[PDB]
Amino acid sequence: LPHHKYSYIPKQNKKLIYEYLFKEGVIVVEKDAKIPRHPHLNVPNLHIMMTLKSLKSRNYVEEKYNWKHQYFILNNEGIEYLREFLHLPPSIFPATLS
Amino acid sequence: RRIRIALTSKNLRAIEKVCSDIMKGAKEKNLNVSGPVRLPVKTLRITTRKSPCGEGTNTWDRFELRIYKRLIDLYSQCEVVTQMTSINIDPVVEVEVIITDS
Amino acid sequence: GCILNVHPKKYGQGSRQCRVCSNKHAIIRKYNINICRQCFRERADIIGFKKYR
Amino acid sequence: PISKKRKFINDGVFQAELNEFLARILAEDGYSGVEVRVTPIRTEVIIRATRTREVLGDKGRRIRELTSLVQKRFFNKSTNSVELFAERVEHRGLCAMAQAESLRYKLLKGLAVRRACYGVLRHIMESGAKGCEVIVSGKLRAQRAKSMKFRDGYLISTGEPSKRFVNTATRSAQLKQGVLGIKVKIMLPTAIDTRTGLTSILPDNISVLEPKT
Amino acid sequence: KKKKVYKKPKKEKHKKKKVKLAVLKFYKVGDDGKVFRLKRQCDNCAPGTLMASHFDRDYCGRCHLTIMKK
RNA sequence: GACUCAACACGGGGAAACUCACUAGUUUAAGACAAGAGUAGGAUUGACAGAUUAAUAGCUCUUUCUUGAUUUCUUGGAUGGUGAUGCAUGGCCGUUUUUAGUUCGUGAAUAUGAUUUGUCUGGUUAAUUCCGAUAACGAACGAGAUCUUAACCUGCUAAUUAGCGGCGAGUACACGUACUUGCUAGCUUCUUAGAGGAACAUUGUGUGUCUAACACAAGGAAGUUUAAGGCAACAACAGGUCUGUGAUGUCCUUAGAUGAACUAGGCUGCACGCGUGCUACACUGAUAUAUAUAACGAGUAAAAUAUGCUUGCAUACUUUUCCUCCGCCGAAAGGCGUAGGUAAUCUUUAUCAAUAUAUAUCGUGAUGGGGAUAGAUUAUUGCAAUUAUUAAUCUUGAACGAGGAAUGCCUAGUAAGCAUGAUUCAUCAGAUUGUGCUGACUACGUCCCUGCCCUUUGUACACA
Ligand SMILES: [Mg+2]
Ligand SMILES: [Mg+2]
Ligand SMILES: [Mg+2]
Ligand SMILES: [Mg+2]
Ligand SMILES: [Mg+2]
Ligand SMILES: [Mg+2]
Ligand SMILES: [Mg+2]
Ligand SMILES: [Mg+2]
Ligand SMILES: [Mg+2]
Ligand SMILES: [Mg+2]
Ligand SMILES: [Mg+2]
Ligand SMILES: [Mg+2]
Ligand SMILES: [Mg+2]
Ligand SMILES: [Mg+2]
Ligand SMILES: [Mg+2]
Ligand SMILES: [Zn+2]
Repeated sequence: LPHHKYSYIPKQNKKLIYEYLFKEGVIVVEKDAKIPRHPHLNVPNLHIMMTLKSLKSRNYVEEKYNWKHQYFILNNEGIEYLREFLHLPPSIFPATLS
Repeated sequence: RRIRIALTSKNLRAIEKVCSDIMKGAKEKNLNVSGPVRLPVKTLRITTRKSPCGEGTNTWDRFELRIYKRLIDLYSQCEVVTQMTSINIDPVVEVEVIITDS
Repeated sequence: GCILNVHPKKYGQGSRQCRVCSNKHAIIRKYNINICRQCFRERADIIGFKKYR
Repeated sequence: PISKKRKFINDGVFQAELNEFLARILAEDGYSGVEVRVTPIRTEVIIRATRTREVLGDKGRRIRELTSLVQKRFFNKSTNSVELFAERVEHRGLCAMAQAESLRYKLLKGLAVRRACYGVLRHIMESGAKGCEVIVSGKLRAQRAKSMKFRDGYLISTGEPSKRFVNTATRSAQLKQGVLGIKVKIMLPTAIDTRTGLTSILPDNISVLEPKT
Repeated sequence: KKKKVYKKPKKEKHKKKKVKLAVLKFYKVGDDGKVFRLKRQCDNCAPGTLMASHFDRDYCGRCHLTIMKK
């Protein structure tokens, strides 16, 4: 713990967010950067906002916004990218696909 | 065993019909049933302005949300009344069962 | 250090906002609605309020 | 343990927000309403639309995602207590929301306004509808905005009957050069249950019966 | 409303001066008298967290523990 | 921003910070993605001490440790904006207009046409509401009907978190009355709330074409559709709003930002002009004591109270945060300790107010009328009260003696007088929006002024 600047996402935070998104299928993000943490996830809310923003620009999620929330959904390329990134066997599927 | 049935709802038809059905259904079993108690009706009021902007004559509108409540007592078992209560009620009425032994 | 968002904001107009717009003006606080007046006049029917007289 | 007033307000707000979310998600599927049955055991949502097939998805894949999103937004504490069901509208020629969405979808493809309006008129009227009205407002061709009205049959405006026997919706379409508003009004074929629910007819009629002979 | 008036040039940002292979100045080893630490080691940080040899004190860059020279 | 009605206690606009859009400064990246560069022999991140800064922003400098590919530099490309445009638009609202208006089929005027008639001389109504006359005969929206609240019911259905009554034990009086208290036949007057009923101009008398209707009397809870509201046709305005909006087109701007924040200031500054109001000019009063008497309401992720340690940490989310009875302290404001209540159950309402009523003092005197402007001390909200947040005590004691030319609202439980609950709200109502209490005078009309409408008429007007 050397106390870097706020919004300097470590590798572990990104790994946790990717794991959650792959296991679960979807994610709700709550656009507000002043919240300390996510309901299901012990990470600064700004980090989740930044990562999910980055995924949408590359066409790995689809999102659409109702008043005060984000509602992201994963593509098929999202699944493939997350297998390649996280090194999971070619059998695992997200929970929505069952 | 001094069981009390309590009903609340926004709709007058709905809760009146549910009360009638419960009252008639419990009387097919020959049970001492206390007639429904209609508590005072309570109204929620908001008085807001029209006109998103601020010009023109100043007009208002008055909004109302009123709540009804019924109340039924009877001597029976817990399982009997909890079966009789639940027959997939019109889900706009709330039903809750309490034991008033004291 | 950082001086970002460090002013105390526990009370006052700067603390709460609209549940829908995020605006900070003419908020309904009665019964904890927490919607400004315009959105409420748009949504009052489905919320449960009626016009009788 | 909050009081009754706050409980009812909470139900109203939750209803409104869920409805708006679902109307945004299922735009291209003829979305028409939502019904919620909140038991403390489980809560069940019942969606109403025209195209149930493409709402459901491939072996129900889309509806599972909808359930997961609705749960993570509104029932965060638990894990599996919410499920959804899709139903199809019986008579889509009298659902104003469906007709307004259809007109929007038509107008987004560049088709002419007048043909679309006469088409929707002819479609509504053949379902037995007693009257209908369609209005389109904005920059139609020129740079100065205009309104166009299209009517058929019989329609009421004032009183309490006009709120029972008429069905209304509004939608907007973003064209390249502005926004257009769409406004549909359908009078139902003498079909309206009452506040003391029973099939009514009309507060304006005094038929006199014929003596038996 | 008006365009600014700039009479004073910009405040400059902070760059970090660079030293090539500074670690080879921290340990040096002879043939006799093997490896000898040239800076000193911390107290509550995992071993190898060295601290600055300042003009009058020693400073740990990771926990900011200051020990005054005297 | 808005400038006749239809701007000027309006933008729910009562701004100490925030809000905030304005003034003076200082930080931040929370600059997607793509391409090139740079680089593990280190891209970049953070910071003690001294200086330096309003500042405990390592902001920057000296000094020299930490960090590990998250970032950094270049060109594109997105994103945000209470920035411009309501004369580019959506939606919503105001106004014409709460008036009584608007259209269609067939026939006729045609024997060119724009277009007429139907939709009217007259009587009648709140009403193109009806009767009736008739080159027209029939239809539709608007009006009416419908909906909500109020007024009647000793008849129906009900008894809790409502009452009354029944049975005992007392405390005092008169030979039953008032109050306290333990318990619990029956009933629905009082309280609550569901279903029904009741008025139709009924009956009598008059006016009218004896049609459509109007007036008076009797009965009746009620006889101006019984009272008040909500809804609101066809057609319009360059009416207002992009400063309500992840409604939006175009134009600007985008690292020395017009993005997002942090510190201080301003929106409240005062020779003057205008609109809405509060308090008064006294005796039908002021002050002081005492008696009696309402209705609609509201109410429960953070900081805060307690061991080991040198103003900080780890700890129960075990108490507390909203209305607050009661007890004690204090002239008062208020403070301390402890109940009940997520509420027909407690605060608190067989009563939470003030006009009223009774008795005394003052005595026509800018006076014991009036209470502006100033001095001093004390409390509470808040991180912070100075340009004085609000409240408490003593002191000071201005204009004003009924208001010129002008001009507003109003017909019955109404005007006026009198207080109160909610909205905003950490703290602040002389403002809105509801509620009740005391309760008049004058008319029962007209077309004179003002406005709106219809017919005939003139027109060189049609942005009228
Ligand atoms: Mg329009
Ligand atoms: Mg009407
Ligand atoms: Mg103020
Ligand atoms: Mg904006
Ligand atoms: Mg305009
Ligand atoms: Mg407009
Ligand atoms: Mg004519
Ligand atoms: Mg009674
Ligand atoms: Mg806007
Ligand atoms: Mg500021
Ligand atoms: Mg001002
Ligand atoms: Mg005096
Ligand atoms: Mg005085
Ligand atoms: Mg105000
Ligand atoms: Mg006149
Ligand atoms: Zn809003």
